[PDB]
Amino acid sequence: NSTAELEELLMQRSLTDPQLQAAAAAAADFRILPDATVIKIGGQSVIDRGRAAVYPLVDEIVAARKNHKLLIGTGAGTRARHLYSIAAGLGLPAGVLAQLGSSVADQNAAMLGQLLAKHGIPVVGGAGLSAVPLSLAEVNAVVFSGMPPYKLWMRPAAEGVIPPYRTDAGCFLLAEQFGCKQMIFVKDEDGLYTANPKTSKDATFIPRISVDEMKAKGLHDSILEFPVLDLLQSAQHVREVQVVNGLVPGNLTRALAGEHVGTIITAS
Amino acid sequence: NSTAELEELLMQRSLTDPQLQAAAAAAADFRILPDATVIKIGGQSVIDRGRAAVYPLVDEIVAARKNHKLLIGTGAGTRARHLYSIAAGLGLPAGVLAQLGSSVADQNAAMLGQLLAKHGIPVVGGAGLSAVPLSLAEVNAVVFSGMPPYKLWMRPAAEGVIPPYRTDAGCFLLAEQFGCKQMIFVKDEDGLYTANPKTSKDATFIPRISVDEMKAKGLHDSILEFPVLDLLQSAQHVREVQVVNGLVPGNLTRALAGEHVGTIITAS
Amino acid sequence: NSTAELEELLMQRSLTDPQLQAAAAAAADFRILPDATVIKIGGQSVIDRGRAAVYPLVDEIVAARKNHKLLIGTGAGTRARHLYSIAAGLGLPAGVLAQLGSSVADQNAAMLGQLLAKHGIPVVGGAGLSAVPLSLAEVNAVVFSGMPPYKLWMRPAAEGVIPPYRTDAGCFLLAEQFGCKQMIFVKDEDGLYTANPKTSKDATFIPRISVDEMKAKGLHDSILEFPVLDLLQSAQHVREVQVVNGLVPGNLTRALAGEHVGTIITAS
Amino acid sequence: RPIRLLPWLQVVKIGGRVMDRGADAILPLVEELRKLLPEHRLLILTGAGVRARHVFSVGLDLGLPVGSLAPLAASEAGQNGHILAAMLASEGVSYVEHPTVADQLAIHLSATRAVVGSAFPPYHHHEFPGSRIPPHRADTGAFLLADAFGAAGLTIVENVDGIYTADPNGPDRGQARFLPETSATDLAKSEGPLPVDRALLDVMATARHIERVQVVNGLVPGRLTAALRGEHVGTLIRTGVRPA
Amino acid sequence: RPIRLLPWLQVVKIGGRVMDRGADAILPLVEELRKLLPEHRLLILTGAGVRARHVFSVGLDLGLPVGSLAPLAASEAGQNGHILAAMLASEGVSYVEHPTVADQLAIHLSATRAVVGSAFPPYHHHEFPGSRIPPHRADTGAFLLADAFGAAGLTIVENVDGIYTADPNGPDRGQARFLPETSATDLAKSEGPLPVDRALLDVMATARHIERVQVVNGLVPGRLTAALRGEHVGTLIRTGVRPA
Amino acid sequence: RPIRLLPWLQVVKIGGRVMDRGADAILPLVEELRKLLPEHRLLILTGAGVRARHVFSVGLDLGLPVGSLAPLAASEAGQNGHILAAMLASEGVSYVEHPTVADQLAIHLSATRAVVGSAFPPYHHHEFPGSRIPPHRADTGAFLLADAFGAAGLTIVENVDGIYTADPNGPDRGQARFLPETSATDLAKSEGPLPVDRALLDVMATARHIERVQVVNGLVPGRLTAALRGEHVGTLIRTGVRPA
Ligand SMILES: Nc1ncnc2c1ncn2[C@@H]1O[C@H](COP(=O)(O)OP(=O)(O)OP(=O)(O)O)[C@@H](O)[C@H]1O
Ligand SMILES: Nc1ncnc2c1ncn2[C@@H]1O[C@H](COP(=O)(O)OP(=O)(O)OP(=O)(O)O)[C@@H](O)[C@H]1O
Ligand SMILES: Nc1ncnc2c1ncn2[C@@H]1O[C@H](COP(=O)(O)OP(=O)(O)OP(=O)(O)O)[C@@H](O)[C@H]1O
Ligand code: MOO
Ligand code: MOO
Ligand code: MOO
Ligand SMILES: [Mg+2]
Ligand SMILES: [Mg+2]
Ligand SMILES: [Mg+2]
Repeated sequence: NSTAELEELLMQRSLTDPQLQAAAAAAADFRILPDATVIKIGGQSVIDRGRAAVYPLVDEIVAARKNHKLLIGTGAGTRARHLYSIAAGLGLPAGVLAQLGSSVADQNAAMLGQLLAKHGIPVVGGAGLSAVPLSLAEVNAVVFSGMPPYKLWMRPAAEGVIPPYRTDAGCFLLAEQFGCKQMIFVKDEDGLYTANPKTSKDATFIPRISVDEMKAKGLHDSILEFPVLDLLQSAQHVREVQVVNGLVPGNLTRALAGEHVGTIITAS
Repeated sequence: NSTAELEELLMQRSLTDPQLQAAAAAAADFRILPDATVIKIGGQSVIDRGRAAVYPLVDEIVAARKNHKLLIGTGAGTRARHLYSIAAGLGLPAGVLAQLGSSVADQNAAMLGQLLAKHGIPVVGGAGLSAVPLSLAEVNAVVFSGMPPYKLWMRPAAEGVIPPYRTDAGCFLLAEQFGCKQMIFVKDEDGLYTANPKTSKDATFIPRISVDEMKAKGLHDSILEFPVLDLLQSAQHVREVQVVNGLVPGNLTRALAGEHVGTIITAS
Repeated sequence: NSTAELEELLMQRSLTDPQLQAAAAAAADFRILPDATVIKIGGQSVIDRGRAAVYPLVDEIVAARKNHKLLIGTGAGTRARHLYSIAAGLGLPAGVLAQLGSSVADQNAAMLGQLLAKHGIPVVGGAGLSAVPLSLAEVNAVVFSGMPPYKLWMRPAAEGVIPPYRTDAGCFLLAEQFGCKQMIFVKDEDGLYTANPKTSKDATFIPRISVDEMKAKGLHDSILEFPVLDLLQSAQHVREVQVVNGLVPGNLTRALAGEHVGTIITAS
Repeated sequence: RPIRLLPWLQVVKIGGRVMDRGADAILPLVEELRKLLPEHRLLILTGAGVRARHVFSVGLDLGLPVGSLAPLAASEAGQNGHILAAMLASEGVSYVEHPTVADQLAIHLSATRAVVGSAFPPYHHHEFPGSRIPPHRADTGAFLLADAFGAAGLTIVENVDGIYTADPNGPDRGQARFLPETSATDLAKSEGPLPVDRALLDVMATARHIERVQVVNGLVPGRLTAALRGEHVGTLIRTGVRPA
Repeated sequence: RPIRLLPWLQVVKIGGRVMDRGADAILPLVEELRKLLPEHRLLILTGAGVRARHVFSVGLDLGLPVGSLAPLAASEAGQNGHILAAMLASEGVSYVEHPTVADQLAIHLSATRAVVGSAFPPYHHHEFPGSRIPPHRADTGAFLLADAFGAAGLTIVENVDGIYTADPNGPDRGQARFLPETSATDLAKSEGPLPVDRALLDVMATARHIERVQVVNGLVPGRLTAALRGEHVGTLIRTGVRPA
Repeated sequence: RPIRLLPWLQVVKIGGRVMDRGADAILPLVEELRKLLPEHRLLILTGAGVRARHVFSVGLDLGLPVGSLAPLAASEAGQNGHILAAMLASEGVSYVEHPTVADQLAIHLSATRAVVGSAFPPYHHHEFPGSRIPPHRADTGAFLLADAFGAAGLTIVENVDGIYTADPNGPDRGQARFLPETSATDLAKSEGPLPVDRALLDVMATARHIERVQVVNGLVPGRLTAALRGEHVGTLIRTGVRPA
């Protein structure tokens, strides 16, 4: 493998050529924002719950940015589920539903950003490229909407018209693209259980598990979107994620301090 | 009044229902930028006058931002009056004239911003949401255009096609929306008089007056747009405004220091 | 010459009137960003060469912004030459080729900005008006694309359809418009020679020369776009430029320190 | 009075609660609109509906001001417009953004028979203070546009037959009496809920062109078609603009 | 020579001082343009006028450079375009922004008969230095577009009959003699004021398609119609492009 | 299955390597497209070509991730679209941006017979990880659009006759055998290079409407015209969507 041989393959072969793909895999690996942490604030699990849930998390965010650089993405929630139900009943395809869901995540980012504006944290449309606020100790954080940009080009699921890549996938792909050091999902449960804790009374807590172990036990589609677990196994920079309960006071602060709250999900 | 009862009314009643309107009025009150001051630099009264008027005010702005966070809006002036005269002579409606006036206020904001650029103060299209420059002690100020966004949706006046909500109203509504602590109008007269001081020789100065007292004496349409006085009586956060003479050296600096220069107009 | 006489001429005469043009020439001269330096990173000469050339210059930029405010523009390079060849073979005019070239300069600015993002330096679309990052000691630099905005309104050359005003002219006009103190072109040769050093073996180095002396010796179109030399002779604020070799370690750092590396080209 | 910019234009406002009923209500409306395309030049504007009530519930719980809630509710009206335009795409209909509606409606209606847009006006953080609920909503925005254009008419499509003396779905349905015709000034001096914004009655007082607005039940097929031909099938609201 | 992008296009530049005269001049021009719509495919571009002179007075007093004054004057040309397009909206005419003119003029002229845009070129802060007054103004921008498109012609509509040997409204009106025809090179070597940008004569020297440009009096009804048919009713400027 | 948004639409993808050949290949293609305009309603999408290979070489040398390289390669596909649209401008064809394609294609195809856009999907920094080369490229983006619209067909225009058992221009040309017909599942389980994205075979497995896609040689005049009429002149790829 050399630069001259990679360039020749890049000019003479199709991008589908296995020899070209193997040579490109040996290229150097640059991390764009290696010191940042990506956090996703749940839409249905947090923001939809109002003041009792959002106000304590705003306080944690303001206190955490003194020592941690943060990229804060927002989920969608029940308003997106209402839009999905209307559009699916009309027979509209997944690409149309993807655009409808992005507007709800934009709503939630705007509400969160107005609570953080007096602390200097802005809402951005390009978080990984918002270099100035992430570099200032006076700011050190940004808020963004978590939906992916696929719009009508959204890849549909095997069955149904619900977009398979939503706010969980959008936030994770940001963390992977910019080479961040940590990805934290903020939900309304302590973590991953052997069954749905809301509809089952004997679910057992799982502190740590790999993606392969989740699939062999029917847990592929539970606390996280099942497509994001497959993205995790293919990732280059972010090889594990953490899911914590945002309704517990200080849980986000303790997770940023390296405490093993919640569930850790590893790619391998 | 409870959250559960407000939510039920919000789902089952029309937004016009008096019972719903009364329940929404009891909600909490969050101020987005409570430490900022909104200042309007007059178009015809200041910027149209050129170097002799603008250069001393630029010096005051640079000196004031060391201790005061500022949102600086610009007026329109004589070029907007020329556009209004052309369009009104053609029979164009108020909605069309509103868009023409916004371009002149944009011109004045661009000229002011280029004089302030070397001091770090930017021109913004979203001043109350420009969280980063308002949070940095090195900046602590932004410049914006003062025209409201109504465009073709501008509500016309009772008679004529001149837009009733212009730069005075646009700047005041910003101060009200973001819960700022102070609103200062910078004009070319010491304040409010019993008559127009330019065309009357015996006008008496008025240091302080309420909106109701202004109307009972024929002063509804004088130093300020008459629609902004009605907006002041309905405001939730900004219950008084101050009008000062920007052509007097240091008048803006002394007003920001709490000195009772000019005229104070109270909602009640 | 007085303000009242200039205003009367401005209202009663055509802008082509020599009496009006002479009165406008006596107006005051305001420099918008007098402490900044504009630097152009060559497309074909630097960025097209990859890691060996770009990585050392990124290190110099990060080290230089501690003491020097920088506006960093990017060139286009070989991909723009490929687009020019395709479009010229189809008979497309210079205005169409101008838009094609801007996209390549945008590509190079995006690649450079992602290497600088972790240091707080952003990519901007309005560098001379990006007041906040240029005012913060923590940033003190921005990256922009160097192509002029002329698009279909590009003035064609006397012969051919290649746009005569490209990234050299775009970066210089920025330095002139905002009254910057220094303009440095970063290329892949030590400076200006009596002949093309790549295709001639006896070229002699020229440390300093004026535009008039360059023309009298056939050097009008060499290391710099020939239209930018004519813009230099008409400039008001930037009366000389410097061309340095970016492939030499520390050359940009030493040029910013006032060392006479490379070639200095003066307007007169 | 000012000139009429687009005198041949017909404006139709579709209530957000109509869209909330899903395919059971949207599919018959889409087929009625399809048959109306060769007959009129249409600007179709959609309201917000129940989703704006949820974002109001969250926003008020967070304490946000009225200028914060106005663009949040307008977003739900725009999403209803994208849904309706997608159902009519095979007929050449698309959703157009507010700046396009404000400056380029003439060329877009020269290319196709109808376009869809958001009925909410772009007041955003410059919304008027006073109430914690944004006053200038879908009905108000649709009338401001129609009167500024000097359009041939404005029809409001709701989920009820028209305006009653009380909420026909509320606590006092028994005393609710249908009103076939009324004036804006008579409605403005009344207390109680209405199916239209109270701010609509205020902009009707300063209107320059539109003389009447009809509110019809969109759940009854054929009533929108009849209203666009001037037939009395709902509640007629006289604006106070006098005819020549 | 390069190919002609839109060979069937006719470009008309309306001077800002014509718009400055108000309805007395705009109303007859609008009716003449209305009758021309079925005859030609038109791109109508508006100049700046007296409002740009005021912003020059303020900007020069503040000491701003020429790249600051260029977009400030272009804004007044865009406002004149919005005014003219509003008067023609009932005929399907709208104002279109510069990026739309540069990349999508073909589709917009397929939808309607004419569109309006700003005649100023988007040079902005990249304006050439030398003079404190922006050199590339409305006449220059209109010709650059027309020649780049390879349009069938360009007509300049002014408030005078054409080009004279001196300003017919200035201090030396008595010695002002009308010029029915001239070349760009002859005008360029002359000293004194002109009704067209001096930069227009420079871009005419490098033109590829446009062979002549006529300057006509827009205050005389019928002269724009005659000029678009090639009739000699004003001053003809030969660009130097040679015919086949 | 979901409804068809634009059932009368025909989508054509032009390979970037075809555009790379210059006027020798573009001029005959432009004349063939000109004659197809009265016959079909066309969305023409262009690929990237060799310029994306150079930006990959620079970007990989700098170590940039796959989400950085995806928009850099998409830029070259957009430039190819601007070039192709300029050659068709005299026929009323223009380039349209991605948000316009996603939300307003219906109105733009009501105004004119065809538009040009970029075939790359707007995945940008949200591109999937795994390979250092962006997987969702021009073929994948064109099929996602065509299937989401429910279009009447999708035709891929390449610089070879179709799909072979090996690269007909590579090291093993001697053993390359032409494949007149194949299925997406058969191609997906094969190893070796293809003239189409491997991600195209994955989105074909979840498609809802498009039943077949033909790959034809754009360097042979008449084959694009024949493919749009359903004639078998290249390689037919069966997607797995079953007919009624
Ligand atoms: N006096 C009245 N006459 C008729 N309906 C009334 C009256 N007062 C209240 N209503 C209620 O208002 C409801 C219509 O609600 P609303 O007008 O908020 O929805 P919408 O107009 O579809 O939504 P949007 O305004 O967001 O487009 C009717 O179903 C009815 O129950
Ligand atoms: N040699 C000349 N021949 C004719 N008119 C002249 C000459 N020199 C000066 N002028 C003056 O120029 C005036 C036209 O002014 P100008 O060209 O600036 O306005 P405009 O073209 O309408 O504005 P804009 O360039 O902003 O569109 C005429 O009224 C005339 O008095
Ligand atoms: N099995 C195969 N059958 C046919 N061609 C192949 C095969 N494998 C590789 N190729 C090569 O792929 C080339 C086409 O390259 P490619 O598909 O990358 O260009 P393109 O599609 O025009 O570009 P873009 O994807 O950017 O639009 C053909 O010239 C051929 O040499
Ligand atoms: O939004 Mo558009 O302006 O259909 O040509
Ligand atoms: O500006 Mo537009 O692009 O009328 O369809
Ligand atoms: O891009 Mo456009 O929306 O031709 O009217
Ligand atoms: Mg209603
Ligand atoms: Mg003129
Ligand atoms: Mg291919």
